[PDB]
Amino acid sequence: ELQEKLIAVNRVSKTVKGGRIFSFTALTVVGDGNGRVGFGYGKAREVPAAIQKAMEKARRNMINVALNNGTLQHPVKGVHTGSRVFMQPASEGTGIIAGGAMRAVLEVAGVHNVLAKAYGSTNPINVVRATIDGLENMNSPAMVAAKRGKSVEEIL
Amino acid sequence: MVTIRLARHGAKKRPFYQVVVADSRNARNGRFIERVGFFNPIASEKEEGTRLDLDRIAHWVGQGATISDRVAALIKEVNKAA
Amino acid sequence: KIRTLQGRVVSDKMEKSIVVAIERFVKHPIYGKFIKRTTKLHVHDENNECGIGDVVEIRECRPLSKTKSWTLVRVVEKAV
Amino acid sequence: SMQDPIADMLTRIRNGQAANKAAVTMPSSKLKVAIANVLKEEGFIEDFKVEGDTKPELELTLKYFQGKAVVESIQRVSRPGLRIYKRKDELPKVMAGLGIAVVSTSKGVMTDRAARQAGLGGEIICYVA
Amino acid sequence: ARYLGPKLKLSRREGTDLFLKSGVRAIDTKCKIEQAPGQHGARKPRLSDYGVQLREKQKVRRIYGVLERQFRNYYKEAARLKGNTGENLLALLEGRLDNVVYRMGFGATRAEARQLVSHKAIMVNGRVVNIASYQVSPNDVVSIREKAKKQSRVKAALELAEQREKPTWLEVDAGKMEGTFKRKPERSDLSADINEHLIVELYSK
Amino acid sequence: ATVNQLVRKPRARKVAKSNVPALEACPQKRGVCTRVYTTTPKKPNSALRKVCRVRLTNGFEVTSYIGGEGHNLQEHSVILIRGGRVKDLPGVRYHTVRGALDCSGVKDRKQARSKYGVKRPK
RNA sequence: CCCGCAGAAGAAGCACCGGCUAACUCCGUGCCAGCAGCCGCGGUAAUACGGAGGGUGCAAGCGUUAAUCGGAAUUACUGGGCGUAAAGCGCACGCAGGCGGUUUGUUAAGUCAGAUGUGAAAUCCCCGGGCUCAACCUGGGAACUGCAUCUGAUACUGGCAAG
RNA sequence: UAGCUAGUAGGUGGGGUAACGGCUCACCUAGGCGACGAUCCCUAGCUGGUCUGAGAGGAUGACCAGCCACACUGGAACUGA
Ligand SMILES: [Mg+2]
Ligand SMILES: [Mg+2]
Ligand SMILES: [Mg+2]
Ligand SMILES: [Mg+2]
Ligand SMILES: [Mg+2]
Ligand SMILES: [Mg+2]
Ligand SMILES: [Mg+2]
Ligand SMILES: [Mg+2]
Ligand SMILES: [Mg+2]
Ligand SMILES: [Mg+2]
Ligand SMILES: [Mg+2]
Ligand SMILES: [Mg+2]
Ligand SMILES: [Mg+2]
Ligand SMILES: [Mg+2]
Ligand SMILES: [Mg+2]
Ligand SMILES: [Mg+2]
Ligand SMILES: [Mg+2]
Ligand SMILES: [Mg+2]
Ligand SMILES: [Mg+2]
Ligand SMILES: [Mg+2]
Ligand SMILES: [Mg+2]
Ligand SMILES: [Mg+2]
Ligand SMILES: [Mg+2]
Ligand SMILES: [Mg+2]
Ligand SMILES: [Mg+2]
Repeated sequence: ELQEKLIAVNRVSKTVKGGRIFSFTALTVVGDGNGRVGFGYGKAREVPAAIQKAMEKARRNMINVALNNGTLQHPVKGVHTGSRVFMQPASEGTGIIAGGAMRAVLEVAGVHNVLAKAYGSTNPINVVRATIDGLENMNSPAMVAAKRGKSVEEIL
Repeated sequence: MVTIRLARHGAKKRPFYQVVVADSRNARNGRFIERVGFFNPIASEKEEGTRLDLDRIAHWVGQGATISDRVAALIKEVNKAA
Repeated sequence: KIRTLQGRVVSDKMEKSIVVAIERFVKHPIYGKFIKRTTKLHVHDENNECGIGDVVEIRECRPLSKTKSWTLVRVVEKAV
Repeated sequence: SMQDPIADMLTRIRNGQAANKAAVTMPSSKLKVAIANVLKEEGFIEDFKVEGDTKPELELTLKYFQGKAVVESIQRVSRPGLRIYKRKDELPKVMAGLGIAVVSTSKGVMTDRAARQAGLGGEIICYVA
Repeated sequence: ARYLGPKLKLSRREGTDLFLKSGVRAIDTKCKIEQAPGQHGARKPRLSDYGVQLREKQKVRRIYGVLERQFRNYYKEAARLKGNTGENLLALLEGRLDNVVYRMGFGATRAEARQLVSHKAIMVNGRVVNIASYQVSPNDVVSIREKAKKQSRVKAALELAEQREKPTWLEVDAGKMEGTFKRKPERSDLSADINEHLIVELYSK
Repeated sequence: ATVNQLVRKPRARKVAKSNVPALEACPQKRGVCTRVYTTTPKKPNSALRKVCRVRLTNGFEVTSYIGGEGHNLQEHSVILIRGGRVKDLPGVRYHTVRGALDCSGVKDRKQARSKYGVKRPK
């Protein structure tokens, strides 16, 4: 039920007295398509171990997202370190027109029709973090109605 | 003077004439006052091929516009057909 | 009813003639700021009724000199 | 100098929401009162109350629902340095129609949706989401 | 223009059966379908993302016999047309005259159908059409002319088609050797293994 | 940044110079070999890279690399030069075009022949 | 354009295969010869040079060079910043300029609304039609984001008048 | 490139044009343009369009069509609608 996919695996160094110690970091992202998405980083001495750890992390710390008919609910911005992100509710059938990391997180989340762009830095870890933040910080018409004290028909 | 005439358009071996009112000095496909129809000599069956805005042509003639031999022929044909 | 423009008399020294700034409050093509642009016009005025600094309504006409193709129609707000 | 009172009011509202203050007060103005009325109608604040005779002070009572601010974002659009006017067909949709845009039209300050329905544009004062 | 190289080679490289041979004898008997073509065929490197998209595009193109410029044009047309882009592209490809004849069954391969069309064996609405890319329209009957009606290859092809699964969107008469293109095929009518999202992405690189 | 400032003084487009200015937006140019020599590469390379200083038809005196193994060039030898730098040689911005006016194609090349002006072997 | 004749007959190359970027092996040389858009490769096991085999991509074309826009939010109006990355004048005063607390009245310049005229034809887009198909030609629309004039609105900004 | 201009800016009257007009001449007035960039220098025919770009923009003005200017170089008029 949970679709999962590894975005980026990166080699890192510590430089000990002997010489350098390398290790691999794996950033994965999982989601149920129905709305739920969660990313996990992970770090390990070998690549497979790192990905597995990442998968476990991703499975935990998920976040629910209000999706309207397989697309976003309104134009949303997302920020993080280098990552300034724009994401737009595009028409059904356009498909996900979104960068790399962005495409992965969105796809696992279950949005089928979006227009994204990653401005600023496109450092995978930050851009994925930014995208997830953006998705959360997005309310539905039911939520906005509840907050403002109206009916959904009054809001439209 | 002002005249009412065909302007050659289309492709090689496949002419399509736009009938335009224009000051005779202007070049054939150049500056023109009003475009008052078209004529397609290779036009197939179940197509009109010809279309003359007759009211406009009449008005221009009244104003004093001469008519090309081909345009005159087209007018005659249109009247008969209609 | 005739087309006519209002403007301040920037000078009235040259005899039978005045220069009339016609400030227009246009929008900038790109930046969107509204900038005051000015249009000086040499206007003809018979009887030399206008002063400097006033407000005057003018209409376009056949050229009266090299630079003078506007004539005044009525002076208004002629305070000092 | 104070150069934009509406902007100041918007800022006050934002800071109040941040700091969880129940009400926010500022020198009242006619434009301000109209804006407050529009906000109340749309339901981004609970109430407003103008108080005083010589120099009256508008006091808005802010709205909370689940620990977080109802007014999620509130940005000025038109400002003294750069006025923005839109036509009825160009009137903006804030947050894809969920949030509102306060637009000052020929028939008074009203929300964007109302203005659109009427069929008239004006100065776009601010977005509220 | 046309691809004139080995066909089972194309099938092996892609992975699937592309129907590049008549299908009397199975392709597993005709080639090592599992092993890829060449010295380094048994080795299977892992394809990233670009590669998979490219492969999908290649597969579809190879299956139909469309070169790159033509395919790109088709894609442009699909995008322009209203509705779903992949579906539009697929419909256009099917609409192609060689494909239509093959579906009807007047040729064992797409190659065979194209050859017949080239050689002036095929009439569309009683009018000799020569172009394989000719877009057939709805309710258009397309028939073998009598001169090509005597071909033993044609009759063999008909039998082969009878073996194959018949398409719902055309109706073809084997004795008359005429088929009516009733409607542009639906996506449910076309094959599920063909992915369109990959192709769209590739032409939106 | 302030809109008023922009109105006063707008934003200057960043005029990017060409990296092949002797061409003068021409795709190739004809020239005469002023001088033919070998030179040492830039820092981690080892070679004797073949290069020709060429006086161009439009006045410019450039230096141009000569790719391929072996060349017939010498002084007063009209060659076609094109755009392209050699990176690991400092100040060389142009390749000669092999297979034109007075420059031969590489001998016994069977691959990238079009790049080295080599005709189809029988 | 059609009909007939013969016979697979007269008709496939170009680039690339270290990563970016789809496609890998052997031989030759040994920081040389050479390659290169970037990063880099070659000092005797070179998937990076040259040849071969094999493969990949385009195809009557395929490569290279030049040139413009894109990516480049890398001139940032939409859409950037300035403690330490490039960036706050050494500090003030101050004219032009930019901006202007709050109420009422008036004006209607900005602003907004409606109408009228124009915005050539071609082009772009949409639904059609004609060349066997396409390119191409073509009917009718839409569009031409603009400009002007007239008649309205009085929130906001401007002017004027009093506070 | 920060100052430029003496028919220069305006007036009156004659003359000239098919036509208004410093278009020209005589006199009178002392003006006119300019930091909303005059003057000077470099480059450039303009537009419908074209390419690109989500757009806003950027680049461009071959072909087709509208407009302008030129006809070895520099001046000049005659004929003529
Ligand atoms: Mg071709
Ligand atoms: Mg595209
Ligand atoms: Mg070295
Ligand atoms: Mg690869
Ligand atoms: Mg080396
Ligand atoms: Mg090479
Ligand atoms: Mg070796
Ligand atoms: Mg290389
Ligand atoms: Mg090699
Ligand atoms: Mg920008
Ligand atoms: Mg920056
Ligand atoms: Mg420092
Ligand atoms: Mg300081
Ligand atoms: Mg005020
Ligand atoms: Mg002011
Ligand atoms: Mg107004
Ligand atoms: Mg047709
Ligand atoms: Mg038009
Ligand atoms: Mg007022
Ligand atoms: Mg006089
Ligand atoms: Mg010139
Ligand atoms: Mg852009
Ligand atoms: Mg020319
Ligand atoms: Mg002359
Ligand atoms: Mg005469």
